[PDB]
Amino acid sequence: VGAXAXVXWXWXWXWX
Amino acid sequence: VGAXAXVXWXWXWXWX
Repeated sequence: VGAXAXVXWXWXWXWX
Repeated sequence: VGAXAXVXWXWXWXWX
């Protein structure tokens, strides 16, 4: 959960 | 995987 890969920002889910 | 919570930086596993 956060900024990088996963849930949040960058990659995986959420935004970028 | 990254900066926030999870594997990498901040919280969960790795560094901070």
